Amino acid sequence: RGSFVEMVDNLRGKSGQGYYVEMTVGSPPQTLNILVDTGSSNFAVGAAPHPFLHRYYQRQLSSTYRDLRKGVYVPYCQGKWEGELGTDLVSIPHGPNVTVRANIAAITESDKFFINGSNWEGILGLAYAEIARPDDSLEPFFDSLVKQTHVPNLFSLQLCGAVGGSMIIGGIDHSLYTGSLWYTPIRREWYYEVIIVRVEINGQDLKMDCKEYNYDKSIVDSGTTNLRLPKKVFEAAVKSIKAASSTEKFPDGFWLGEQLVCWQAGTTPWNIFPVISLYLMGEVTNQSFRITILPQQYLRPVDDCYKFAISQSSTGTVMGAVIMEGFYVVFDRARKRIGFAVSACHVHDEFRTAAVEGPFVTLDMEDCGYN
Ligand SMILES: O=C(NCCCS)[C@@H]1CN(Cc2ccc(F)cc2)CCN1
Repeated sequence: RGSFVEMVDNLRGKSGQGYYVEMTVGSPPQTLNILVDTGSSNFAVGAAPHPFLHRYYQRQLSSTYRDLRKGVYVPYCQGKWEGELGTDLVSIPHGPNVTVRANIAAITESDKFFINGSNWEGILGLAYAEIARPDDSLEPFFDSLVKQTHVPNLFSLQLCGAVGGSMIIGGIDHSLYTGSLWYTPIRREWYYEVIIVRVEINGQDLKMDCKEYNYDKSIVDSGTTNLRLPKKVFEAAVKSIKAASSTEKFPDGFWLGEQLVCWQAGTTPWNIFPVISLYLMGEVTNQSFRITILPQQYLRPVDDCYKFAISQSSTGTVMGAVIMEGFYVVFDRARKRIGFAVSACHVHDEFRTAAVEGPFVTLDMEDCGYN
């Protein structure tokens, strides 16, 4: 019921390279840094000596390894990872005090997957069984843990920008947030699908159809760095963000994310940039709430230099790290909902803060969902 002091501050990482938790697999225990991904469902770790890996999973040294003798080929964004399915004992050192037998994909070959210089050697798919590869019978890591232990079906994430954060498996830690929690319901249990009902740029309605905001789907994805928006939605968003930041003019390639914009030390004009507010469907009927991010969230540090961290998506809305770095996100799996509250560690200036406010009266919210 709080406070979960052991789990606090268990996530590490670098800007735009994902957040990883320390895990052990097999016996004797092999320590491996594993990226936290709520956009996938597969637990997959490096098993072959790839150039970018400092270390990997050695199946011959585990006396609790079991081969399933089944191959799997999984595509990611620009590349793909190909591996062999099996099972072993898994634990999280800075997590709950338990050990579980779980399905592990031993990554034997990968094309454009492992990031150079990054400290993680694997991926922890925390989404539901439906999108798990090869199919919906390969039980995802989190589902095993709940079934094999007394750990409640719930986990929360707090990603702090500049990089580190907290993954709390089993409960809600109060030291990690301020104000109140507002819950948007999960529509379907595959990705963590949510419904956006309205979008504002400095309190300026985009006047778009709410179904366009969720075109294909709207998901909360810890794996994804940037904030991703459908082609039509991305167009209007950049237009308004360009409109609000009129005072200074930026090269035309900056808005696509290809270019780098810089200012003198400290003198970063945060006030020139607008705030983005995403209204999400409430639990009550005809009720919603808005979540608000600052430029400190969508301008990613790389003189101080930043890259416009909002990109276009042909796969739907992806509320990635950019959105998540401003809040304390509770994935309340057992109650089919996702909670939002202002992050205690989120980056801000003296004059503006990230916000979560409600309730707001909104009609015809079901129509925002896509089929
Ligand atoms: O998701 C991203 N952006 C969308 C790219 C267009 S498909 C990546 C995330 N990446 C870390 C990572 C890498 C592998 C992974 F399985 C999960 C997360 C850092 C760079 N951006």
